[PDB]
Amino acid sequence: LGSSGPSCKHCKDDVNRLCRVCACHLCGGRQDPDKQLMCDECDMAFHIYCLDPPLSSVPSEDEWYCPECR
Amino acid sequence: VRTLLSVQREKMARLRYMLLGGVRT
Ligand SMILES: [Zn+2]
Ligand SMILES: [Zn+2]
Ligand SMILES: [Zn+2]
Ligand SMILES: [Zn+2]
Repeated sequence: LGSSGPSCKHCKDDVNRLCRVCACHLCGGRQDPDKQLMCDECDMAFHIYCLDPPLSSVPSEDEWYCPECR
Repeated sequence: VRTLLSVQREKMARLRYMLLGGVRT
């Protein structure tokens, strides 16, 4: 993966692994990247359906903070 | 609100520019 190597140190950009660092911080699942919100503080991803309560869709706000950060 | 997909697409776009297909020697 070149000079910088993998973007993610934890999974090494292996798409066949679950990863709670570069994919959903709750379940590690890579599916539905379009429904994973990025926290504007910690930059972790979260499936709308992994949150509690689950969100139906992507919020229409300027920013979003995850449960760990908010 | 950014999604993981939007982040992945940004990265793909940047990489695409690096190919430099539009350059002759
Ligand atoms: Zn990872
Ligand atoms: Zn999840
Ligand atoms: Zn956060
Ligand atoms: Zn955590």
